[PDB]
Amino acid sequence: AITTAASRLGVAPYNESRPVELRPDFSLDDAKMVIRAVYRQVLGNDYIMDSERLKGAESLLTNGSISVREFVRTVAKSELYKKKFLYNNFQTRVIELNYKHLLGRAPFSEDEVIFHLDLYENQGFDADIDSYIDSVEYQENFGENIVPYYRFNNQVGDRTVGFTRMFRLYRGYANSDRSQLERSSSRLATELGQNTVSAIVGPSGSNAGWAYRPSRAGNTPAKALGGTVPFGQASKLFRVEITAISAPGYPKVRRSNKAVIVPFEQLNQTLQQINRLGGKVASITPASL
Amino acid sequence: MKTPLTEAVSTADSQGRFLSSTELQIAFGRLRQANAGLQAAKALTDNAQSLVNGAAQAVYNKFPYTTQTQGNNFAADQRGKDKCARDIGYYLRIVTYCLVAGGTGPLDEYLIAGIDEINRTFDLSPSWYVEALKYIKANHGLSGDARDEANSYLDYAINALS
Amino acid sequence: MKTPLTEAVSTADSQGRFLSSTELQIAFGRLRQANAGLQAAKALTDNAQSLVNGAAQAVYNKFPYTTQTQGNNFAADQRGKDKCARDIGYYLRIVTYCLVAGGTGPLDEYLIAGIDEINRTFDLSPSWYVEALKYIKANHGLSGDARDEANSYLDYAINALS
Amino acid sequence: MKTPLTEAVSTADSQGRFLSSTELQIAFGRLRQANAGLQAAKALTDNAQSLVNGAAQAVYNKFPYTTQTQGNNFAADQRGKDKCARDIGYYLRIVTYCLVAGGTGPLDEYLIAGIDEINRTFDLSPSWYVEALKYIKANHGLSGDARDEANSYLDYAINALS
Amino acid sequence: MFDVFTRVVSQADARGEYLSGSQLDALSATVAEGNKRIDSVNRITGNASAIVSNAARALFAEQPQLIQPGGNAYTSRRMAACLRDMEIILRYVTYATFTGDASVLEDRCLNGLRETYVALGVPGASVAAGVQKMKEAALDIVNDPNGITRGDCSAIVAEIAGYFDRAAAAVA
Amino acid sequence: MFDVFTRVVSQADARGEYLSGSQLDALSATVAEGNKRIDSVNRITGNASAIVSNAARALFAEQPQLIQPGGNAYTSRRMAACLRDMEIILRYVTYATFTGDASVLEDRCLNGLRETYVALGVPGASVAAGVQKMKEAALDIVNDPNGITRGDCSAIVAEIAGYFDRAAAAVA
Amino acid sequence: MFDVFTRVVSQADARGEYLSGSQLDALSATVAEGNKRIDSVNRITGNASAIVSNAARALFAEQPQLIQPGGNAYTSRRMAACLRDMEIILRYVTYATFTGDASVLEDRCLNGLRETYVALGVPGASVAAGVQKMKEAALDIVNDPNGITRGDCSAIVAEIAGYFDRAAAAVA
Amino acid sequence: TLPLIAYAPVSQNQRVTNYEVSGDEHARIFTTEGTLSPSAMDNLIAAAYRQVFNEQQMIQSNRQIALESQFKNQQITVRDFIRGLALSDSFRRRNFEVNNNYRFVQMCIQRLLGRDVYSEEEKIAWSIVIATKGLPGFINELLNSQEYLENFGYDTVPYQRRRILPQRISGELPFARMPRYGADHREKLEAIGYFRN
Ligand SMILES: *[C@H](C)[C@H]1/C(=C/c2[nH]c(/C=C3N=C(/C=C4\NC(=O)C(CC)=C4C)C(C)=C\3CCC(=O)O)c(CCC(=O)O)c2C)NC(=O)[C@@H]1C
Ligand SMILES: *[C@H](C)[C@H]1/C(=C/c2[nH]c(/C=C3N=C(/C=C4\NC(=O)C(CC)=C4C)C(C)=C\3CCC(=O)O)c(CCC(=O)O)c2C)NC(=O)[C@@H]1C
Ligand SMILES: *[C@H](C)[C@H]1/C(=C/c2[nH]c(/C=C3N=C(/C=C4\NC(=O)C(CC)=C4C)C(C)=C\3CCC(=O)O)c(CCC(=O)O)c2C)NC(=O)[C@@H]1C
Ligand SMILES: CCC1=C(C)/C(=C/C2=NC(=C\c3[nH]c(/C=C4\NC(=O)[C@H](C)[C@H]4CC)c(C)c3CCC(=O)O)/C(CCC(=O)O)=C2C)NC1=O
Ligand SMILES: CCC1=C(C)/C(=C/C2=NC(=C\c3[nH]c(/C=C4\NC(=O)[C@H](C)[C@H]4CC)c(C)c3CCC(=O)O)/C(CCC(=O)O)=C2C)NC1=O
Ligand SMILES: CCC1=C(C)/C(=C/C2=NC(=C\c3[nH]c(/C=C4\NC(=O)[C@H](C)[C@H]4CC)c(C)c3CCC(=O)O)/C(CCC(=O)O)=C2C)NC1=O
Ligand SMILES: CCC1=C(C)/C(=C/C2=NC(=C\c3[nH]c(/C=C4\NC(=O)[C@H](C)[C@H]4CC)c(C)c3CCC(=O)O)/C(CCC(=O)O)=C2C)NC1=O
Ligand SMILES: CCC1=C(C)/C(=C/C2=NC(=C\c3[nH]c(/C=C4\NC(=O)[C@H](C)[C@H]4CC)c(C)c3CCC(=O)O)/C(CCC(=O)O)=C2C)NC1=O
Ligand SMILES: CCC1=C(C)/C(=C/C2=NC(=C\c3[nH]c(/C=C4\NC(=O)[C@H](C)[C@H]4CC)c(C)c3CCC(=O)O)/C(CCC(=O)O)=C2C)NC1=O
Ligand SMILES: CCC1=C(C)/C(=C/C2=NC(=C\c3[nH]c(/C=C4\NC(=O)[C@H](C)[C@H]4CC)c(C)c3CCC(=O)O)/C(CCC(=O)O)=C2C)NC1=O
Repeated sequence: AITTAASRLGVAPYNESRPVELRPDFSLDDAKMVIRAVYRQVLGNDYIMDSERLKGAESLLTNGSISVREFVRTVAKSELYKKKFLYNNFQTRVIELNYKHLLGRAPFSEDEVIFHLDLYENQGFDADIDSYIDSVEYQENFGENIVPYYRFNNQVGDRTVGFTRMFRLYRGYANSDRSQLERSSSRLATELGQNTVSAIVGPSGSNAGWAYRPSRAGNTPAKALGGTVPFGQASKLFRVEITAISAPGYPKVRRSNKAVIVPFEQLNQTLQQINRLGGKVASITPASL
Repeated sequence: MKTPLTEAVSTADSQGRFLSSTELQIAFGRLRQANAGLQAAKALTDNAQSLVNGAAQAVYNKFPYTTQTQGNNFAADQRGKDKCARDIGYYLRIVTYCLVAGGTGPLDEYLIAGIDEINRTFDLSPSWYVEALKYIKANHGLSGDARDEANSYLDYAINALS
Repeated sequence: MKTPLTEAVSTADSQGRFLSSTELQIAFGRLRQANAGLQAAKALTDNAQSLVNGAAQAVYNKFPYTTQTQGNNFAADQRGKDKCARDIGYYLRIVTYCLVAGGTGPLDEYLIAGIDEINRTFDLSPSWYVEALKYIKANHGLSGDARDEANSYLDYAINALS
Repeated sequence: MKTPLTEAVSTADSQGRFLSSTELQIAFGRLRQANAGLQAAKALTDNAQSLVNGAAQAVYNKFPYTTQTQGNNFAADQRGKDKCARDIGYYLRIVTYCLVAGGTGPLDEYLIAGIDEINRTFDLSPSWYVEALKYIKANHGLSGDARDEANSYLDYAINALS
Repeated sequence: MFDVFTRVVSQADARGEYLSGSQLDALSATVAEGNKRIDSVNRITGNASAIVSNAARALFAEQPQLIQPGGNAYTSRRMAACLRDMEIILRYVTYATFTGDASVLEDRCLNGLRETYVALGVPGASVAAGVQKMKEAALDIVNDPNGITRGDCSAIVAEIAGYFDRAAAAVA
Repeated sequence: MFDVFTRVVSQADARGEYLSGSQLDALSATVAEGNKRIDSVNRITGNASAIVSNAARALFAEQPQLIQPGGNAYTSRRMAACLRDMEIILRYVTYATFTGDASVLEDRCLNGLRETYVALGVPGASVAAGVQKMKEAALDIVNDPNGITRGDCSAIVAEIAGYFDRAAAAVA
Repeated sequence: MFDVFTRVVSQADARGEYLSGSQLDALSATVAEGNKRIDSVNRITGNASAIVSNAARALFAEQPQLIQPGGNAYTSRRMAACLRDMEIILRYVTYATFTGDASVLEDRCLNGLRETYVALGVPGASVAAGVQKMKEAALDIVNDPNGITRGDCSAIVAEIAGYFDRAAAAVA
Repeated sequence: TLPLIAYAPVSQNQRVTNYEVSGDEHARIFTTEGTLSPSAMDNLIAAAYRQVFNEQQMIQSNRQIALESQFKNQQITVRDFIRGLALSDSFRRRNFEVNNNYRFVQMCIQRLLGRDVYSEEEKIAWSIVIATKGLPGFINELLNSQEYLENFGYDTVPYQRRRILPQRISGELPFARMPRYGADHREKLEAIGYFRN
């Protein structure tokens, strides 16, 4: 599991939280807790007012007229889910949102986006939502009676790209998917088309450099192609991701977030210049071998 | 790590409501048994070295083949005996952590969850650690409130290994 | 690329200033000779096939060793003649691009940067391409505003190859 | 000083290359604007004394406190009125210099550089000179290309002060 | 998360030793402090709606730019979200008071709250002023001598104030 | 960067083809519209300080929660940076209008600007609103018939509106 | 740097006076032969490589000790630097021709070049001879009657000759 | 090591605040902070070559091919590319081997910090930085110097700073004028047998 970095990455409130399962002869507070867990997960921790509470699907779940899987399906078919996530977003953003909500994980490969977008355009949003719900992964993870939940831990049949893209999608326990730095932009278009992985930046509070997002162009690549040769005498190279540089000003600082590859011997100086600048280090990744 | 305070907060957060009178009683039970848990943890801290050595010798007496045949998983040499003393010290220290915390949370997050892969991968019999925890059960010398709380963590570590 | 509009904007951006009347006059000269550049580019586009064939024949007339000696870099076979016609078509198409654009930027991004390593790696003499550009100078048929604008790019590629 | 010609050279110098057709089009726009700029500067030189006196009187009209409050920075006495008339004379003369040059370079290297700390350590409001330039923009009487290219300098100094 | 016991447990396990006598006596002093701690939790829980409503009234009284048409707290949805934010920050402050360690507050309440407030355009200084007002109300209500047995409670008041300060500092 | 000519040149080179007669006619129409383009650039440049000042005044009038203390345009340094940001975005809109293509605006201004604003906590929705105020000011000044020869200039106005919409969409 | 306009502007600002009618008429005359100025710049720019190569070839024909082993131009690197010096001097003569003033030539090319060639051991008389050979090559190329509109161009030819003589006198 | 011996600053134009509009005689910012075309990246690389190696050593043999390729891919910043130009073999042989430490300190201060040396004392102070830490140690000291940063930072090609004042035809002599070697290496090449007739 995730133990040491759980507090930093926000995994710990989901580490001590067990999956919510409705028993076959369930109590009323069990149905209410399934309702609350579904409204937190499927609607992505958005604030839900009483006007949009979806009383019909709640009432069908409360007497067992529908299951938890059918309740998740109903609240994903609803106009509230569509106006939260579908109508004002790119289709890749919608696909990764449905993956985070209904399956609790980030999309793995480009082929999943291909399948879901082709099925949406071929058969619409409801058909696509049904495909997330009627997936083998949904049954081996949640089935019929368990509310979907975020799956940060390693399971059978996952991919390690999904672990990094999960924190590209999950931005903290105090956070909703609509309330993130890319306001409507899909976070995995350049990560799934290029099949690349950006470094995991944790949420706010625990991580001072929480606000690093990469630009659409002019980004330093992750691996140092070249090694120590442009830097003279060096041993190891590290990509430092730096957030919120504002001490010199606009002529000097054009971009708040800067990613640079620096050696060991320049590491102290680089760290010192970040501190002097007032910048925040998001992550440091070993760029060379 | 689960604890009456942390599980109370996690539960009331799962319902998303303020701490009602239930969680106040939860922390009152925590207060009424936390002093006995701290006293038991202090007694185990003072008697820990003798307890670990005696538990290791109890395992070596109940399972003498661990001290005779060669192998990485056995205590026939000084390295294996040091590993066994370190393991029994880990078990006893996590029991003291559970006494301080007031629940099996240190056991769950540090020793219980995952010990099956430890026992299968490194060919370690859980009956050795069960006999060790039975030695701490029979020789910790606590009484009353401290005895029953400490025996709960020793049984739970025994119950997970069995 | 290097055109008056792009260079004026890049200069004003480097000095961190708005577009003064200097940059307005830069765009004024761009508008003044842009129509002549466009119609020169159209005349070269319509006469491009005859210009490339005549330039290839003029290079083979000045340099007959390309059409009689064996080698990858020579035009003795039909493949080498197709390569030379493709090269002269590349040169003429980038000349039309420069006539449309208003500066040597299409040459600097598509032809000038890296032609020395190609000419020394694939054993291509730049004097062949110089002679092809001299034929394009002598046979483009443009007059007045179009001729001086076209021959500026013809001579810019000539001085880059020489 | 900033001027199409000088700017074209500076670009070719920083890239270390000859003056391409981009630079020649920059010179062409300078040439087509220069006659209008010279006639505009001739008209402003002819109308200079009346425009300076009218602009100073318009500043005194909109800001009468400069003509009634005692102080070094104000025009209550004759020396302040002389300094003000010299200031609008400097403004109009450097505008004519920008007209002749064809860029904002005379304003940049003669007046815009360091006008802010001049206005704050001598306690001069820039809005006085803004209203003077509004009078020059309203009463210069030019038409066509001479009007717009003269106004581009007047609003350049207006945007520099404001 | 961690409470006051499991924080010391996790530190000792990361260091790999048994707890010394000073840590056990500090935890015994925490146990003696626990009745006043539970009184503080009960008082803030019992006056939570009054604390949230009065702090909202004071915040939108001295910062009226938030409720102005176009402000962040304008519209029933954004105001209801702001009131629920105040309620949840107060709830996690009571959670941190209950545990005796603030780990629930950074791990759940402030875990991405600044990202939320930056992304939505929520003025985090206004939220910090609101958390300041809830701190003032909660410390006035906990330290109220009426209807309770007398005794010094400056430690739990300073601890609640520290929880409120680190809640307000994470969004400001 | 690219201008209106080198965009078509780069597309033709990616095709590896000479420019067709439709492209030459479209670029000749661009040359015909070029005088109106230069007039639009000159008018926005000559009224740049008025556009930035009036747009900032109207922005912090309809959104007064940013100049109040604790706001993002509060303090002289922050407010000077906000006015400078408005001037910079307007300057790059004039650059994109001058080139006839939004390559310089997207690559030297809009690239990483949303990332910069969310890293600094700058509310990009408010910057987008200020960009719309500079939009309405600039399209009102450009479409002014006074002091210029009357003619149809709706394509240049729509192109400036497109650059302003690109600037507004790239900050939030 | 100055041009033919900004130079006269500089003496006018030194005297603090507006330009007279005669100065504006002289500047209008410079605008009138500006087309032949642009032709001269275009012809030297187009034949720059030929001018540099032919003048270097003739200079090392008349002065064989430069290409003899041990000479200042005796390597591939030193010959490349000497041809680069020719290209640079020709480039600055074209810059002075473009401006109509040798302020850029005296500023960025000529001032301090004599001490540079003394400190290197470059023979400045040989560089002056090569610059002179570039003068006859460039003046024969500029005065070519073929492929250009015919007219009197003795003023711009004399100006180029003056720039070349000033470049040769700065190194001799 | 040892702390640099103190040297007094001599008044130069870069020391005072620049009250100018950039305009004509401003050195153009060659920066990678804005996204560039490959042509603009090529002119930026040529500007770095012109600053470090001057115009003369812009030959194909002195082009750092892998350094250019890594710089295009943004593997390195502009400051690291300037370091790689200073650590280049051609730079070391042409400029460093033909000079003593004093004139090489003057050359590197002019071509990296963009300003002249204050006096002989600054050349003396950084020449022992050369003599102990090598050329890489010295270049690294100059490139980590706050001066280099507050002026050019990480993503700008260095340029001569404040060479010419506003409304002045002439200012300070350009840095391009300085030769690979001084008169001492000139007369040493004359003594070994070169340059005679
Ligand atoms: C057709 C003229 C050109 C072309 C197209 C092409 N597109 C793709 C792939 C994708 N296109 C999209 C676009 C959208 N996603 C959305 O949500 C929306 C709005 C709702 C749109 C418009 C996406 C997401 C993809 C990725 C999924 C996929 O691969 O199908 C491809 C295949 C990508 C590949 O190269 O493997 C192609 C070929 N290709 C052309 O040559 C024409 C210029
Ligand atoms: C104005 C309507 C809003 C506002 C602005 C504000 N901006 C900053 C700071 C910065 N802005 C930039 C932007 C750019 N970098 C680029 O390269 C370009 C285009 C070339 C742009 C436009 C940058 C880099 C900074 C930081 C560096 C600097 O200080 O200049 C601030 C200051 C924030 C701070 O000091 O931390 C402010 C206040 N603020 C508002 O409230 C308005 C919505
Ligand atoms: C030829 C076999 C194929 C091909 C090649 C091609 N490569 C590039 C660009 C780059 N190549 C590299 C690789 C390296 N740079 C280094 O320093 C090192 C080790 C020291 C390596 C391995 C890099 C970094 C680049 C980008 C930087 C640069 O341009 O120099 C291109 C250019 C792509 C473009 O459009 O920009 C090309 C064409 N292309 C083919 O088609 C062949 C299969
Ligand atoms: C499908 C391919 C795949 C891989 C490879 C993978 C790696 C992987 N290793 C993890 C954890 C881990 N990995 C280690 C490993 C080690 N610690 C050490 O000290 C040793 C150097 C080392 C053993 C060689 C540890 C200790 C953790 C848990 C970290 C934690 O507690 O937070 C996790 C966190 C998720 C989880 O544990 O459930 C992942 C995803 N996940 C995948 O899906
Ligand atoms: C882990 C516990 C937890 C926290 C802390 C939390 C915060 C939180 N506050 C939110 C919104 C919000 N919060 C506010 C709050 C305010 N606006 C103001 O002007 C005031 C200064 C302030 C109130 C004092 C507003 C207005 C929104 C809505 C923003 C919008 O939809 O546009 C949202 C967005 C989703 C939603 O609207 O439900 C979250 C997730 N959510 C949580 O589950
Ligand atoms: C645009 C959607 C929208 C609505 C509807 C809205 C209502 C609204 N009304 C409020 C207060 C209030 N509303 C009243 C209204 C009344 N008192 C009376 O005696 C009358 C009978 C009655 C009028 C019909 C009063 C007295 C308050 C102040 C409450 C307080 O400060 O405690 C408040 C509290 C915040 C504040 O003081 O502004 C909100 C949010 N806000 C919104 O953004
Ligand atoms: C389930 C609901 C419930 C609660 C919450 C509860 C709390 C509680 N608080 C107590 C004591 C106390 N409570 C306080 C608290 C304070 N004294 C002050 O003057 C301050 C105003 C204030 C801090 C907020 C003190 C000083 C004691 C006595 C010391 C102690 O017992 O720890 C006691 C000991 C019995 C007594 O003397 O009353 C209990 C049982 N009992 C219950 O049944
Ligand atoms: C260096 C300073 C300078 C500038 C900027 C300049 C621009 C300029 N704009 C022109 C035309 C024009 N300008 C416009 C523009 C417009 N018409 C409208 O009614 C709209 C309000 C507005 C769009 C903003 C039009 C329609 C023409 C005539 C069509 C054309 O020439 O393209 C002309 C042609 C000559 C004329 O008829 O005036 C010039 C020279 N000349 C100079 O010397
Ligand atoms: C932009 C104005 C400007 C110019 C033009 C200039 C000239 C100049 N010529 C140089 C070298 C040279 N210059 C020459 C030129 C010649 N050698 C001969 O024998 C011929 C007489 C002549 C060819 C016409 C040579 C051969 C060198 C190479 C010296 C060497 O590197 O050993 C150098 C030093 C090379 C270096 O530092 O790498 C400079 C600075 N400096 C400036 O600031
Ligand atoms: C962008 C490329 C470009 C250039 C460079 C260019 C130059 C150019 N030179 C011109 C004239 C001219 N050029 C010359 C030049 C000369 N006459 C001679 O017999 C001498 C050999 C020679 C001096 C080198 C003369 C005399 C005129 C006519 C007078 C004048 O227009 O100034 C003209 C006026 C139109 C014409 O009659 O041809 C143009 C446009 N036009 C373009 O599109």
